[PDB]
Amino acid sequence: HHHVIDELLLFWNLAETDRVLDELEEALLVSDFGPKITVRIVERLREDIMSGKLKSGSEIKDALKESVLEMLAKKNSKTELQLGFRKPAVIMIVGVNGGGKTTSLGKLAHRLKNEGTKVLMAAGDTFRAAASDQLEIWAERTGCEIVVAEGDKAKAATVLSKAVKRGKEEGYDVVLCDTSGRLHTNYSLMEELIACKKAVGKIVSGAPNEILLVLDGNTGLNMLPQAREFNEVVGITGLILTKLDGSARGGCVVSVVEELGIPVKFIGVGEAVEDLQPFDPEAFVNAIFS
Amino acid sequence: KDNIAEPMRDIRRALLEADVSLPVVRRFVQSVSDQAVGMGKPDQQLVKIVHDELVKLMGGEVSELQFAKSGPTVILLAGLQGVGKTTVCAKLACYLKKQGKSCMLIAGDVYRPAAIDQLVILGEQVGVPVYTAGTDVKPADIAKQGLKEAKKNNVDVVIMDTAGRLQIDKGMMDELKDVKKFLNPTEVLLVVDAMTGQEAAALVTTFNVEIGITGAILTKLDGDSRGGAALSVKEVSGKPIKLVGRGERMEDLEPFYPDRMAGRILG
Ligand SMILES: Nc1nc2c(ncn2[C@@H]2O[C@H](COP(=O)(O)OP(=O)(O)CP(=O)(O)O)[C@@H](O)[C@H]2O)c(=O)[nH]1
Ligand SMILES: Nc1nc2c(ncn2[C@@H]2O[C@H](COP(=O)(O)OP(=O)(O)CP(=O)(O)O)[C@@H](O)[C@H]2O)c(=O)[nH]1
Ligand SMILES: [Mg+2]
Ligand SMILES: [Mg+2]
Repeated sequence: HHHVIDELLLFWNLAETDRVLDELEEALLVSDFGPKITVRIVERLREDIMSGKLKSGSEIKDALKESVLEMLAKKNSKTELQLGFRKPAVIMIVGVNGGGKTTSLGKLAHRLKNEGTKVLMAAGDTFRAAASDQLEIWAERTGCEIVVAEGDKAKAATVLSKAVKRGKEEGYDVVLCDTSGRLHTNYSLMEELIACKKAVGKIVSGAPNEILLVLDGNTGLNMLPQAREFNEVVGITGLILTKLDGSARGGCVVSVVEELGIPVKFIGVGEAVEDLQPFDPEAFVNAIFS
Repeated sequence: KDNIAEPMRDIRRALLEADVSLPVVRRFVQSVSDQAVGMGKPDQQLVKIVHDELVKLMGGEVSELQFAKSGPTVILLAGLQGVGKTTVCAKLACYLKKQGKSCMLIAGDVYRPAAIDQLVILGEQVGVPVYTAGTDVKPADIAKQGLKEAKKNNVDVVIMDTAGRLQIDKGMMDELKDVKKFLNPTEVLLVVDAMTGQEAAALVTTFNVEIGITGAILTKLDGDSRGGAALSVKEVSGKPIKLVGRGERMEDLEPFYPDRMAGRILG
């Protein structure tokens, strides 16, 4: 329980500015901001210290918080889930292997069900061992119905198609679509993602209303090529930043939003059904800096 | 020379681009600069000192799996959530089965949904038996019972899969200690994601200090991350990376080549 940034800024006076900002720079790198963002943040703080605008350790920390909040707000759309006006709305969850797609979908279904929303799940991961069984356990936990492929040769796009069709015929509010993990460097799996988006759109105009990219909070600067390629290929409407209850800080998410304008919409903070929180930028920046 | 102090701060940027942990970065730049001062062509020579230091830091040469002289070789896998432990378990069985060794997996993940069923399916794919237990026998006790089953069947290799856990989760790390104590393993391999960022040095150190590891397995190298997490493993723990995974197929397990990783990190 040491607050790194609180403690280095306690040393600040005007004459210690360089020694303190050197320490602040190491603290941001260690939080996975990367050298490019860190240099920008630190250089803007050094100018505002030297012009006498920032006059204490806490003004510096407030200006540090302010500059990251500004980068997180460099988006074009809202952080709320944007479901459509058509029934059902369709949400796809995508991202690299291991990041937390299936768990986050279950936790999101739990939130929608608490709100009275009628949710249908689609087991679009037809590749990995026991992917359906795993999503089925989440369905039973959250009280959702689920569409599971009958055969082993089933295609992700066909499963999501049948599910979105079933959601329309039976008056579901939301159809939540799982998908198998894929590396943004795998051309044929990124193509398969384009086929799902096209297939779902043929049943409800405007579907999918949300395509949420899952980003593992343990990942360093590779978060940015991930978000770039996925967004280029299908169009990402929001981020899910998972595993922030660990010791990783997820600082690289700041440059993702800053470069791409994709709002962070949820954070994962554990493995239980309740451990999905809607993104609150003030809470996030306060947490990352102490 | 201290014209080379200039590109020296340039390789710090490049290593930090590559997700290399900042304390490992610092000791690398200082260790290289000190050799640059004494060693005394000058441009090709700095490239050689840097490439050679990366190769040295990461083990110099391949480290082989070490096997028990007289009993079944016992391999414990551990790591953060999602890094590929359950897949690597079956990959490892596929890899060691090809060397004539008979294998057995132990389904020690009793928390994640369908985790046992995932391991059971992968085992049937590579043709190795999978030991499973009833609900409400804890991981430390399935380690005990799985090891007894292995010794009774005269198996060459036992590989135990474990649930992902935070290295700061005291209860779950305590459970991992108990698993290890009852397994008495020959190898304890930390599975580490090649996309891991700056926490990698603190991650290895905590696992090595609380559990004690013998080496590591680096996964998802078919990604496009530079893999700077690789540079921390042997520098903070003394144990080498022994294997890499680069795909989802059962065959995608290979030896770790310090030389190849060096070129990838400065790639
Ligand atoms: N500590 C923690 N663990 C999480 C979090 N989110 C997911 N996990 C865990 O990471 C591991 C992988 O979760 P999962 O939902 O299956 O990831 P995935 O992206 O679907 C893996 P695949 O690519 O094969 O589909 C699980 O053990 C899960 O409980 C989180 O926010 N915090
Ligand atoms: N592209 C690629 N994918 C991999 C690699 N290794 C594992 N995966 C994939 O990562 C995802 C997670 O694999 P899994 O074996 O379940 O990870 P785990 O560490 O056991 C998740 P938990 O901590 O809950 O047990 C899977 O979809 C798997 O196929 C790899 O080397 N390359
Ligand atoms: Mg999944
Ligand atoms: Mg498992």
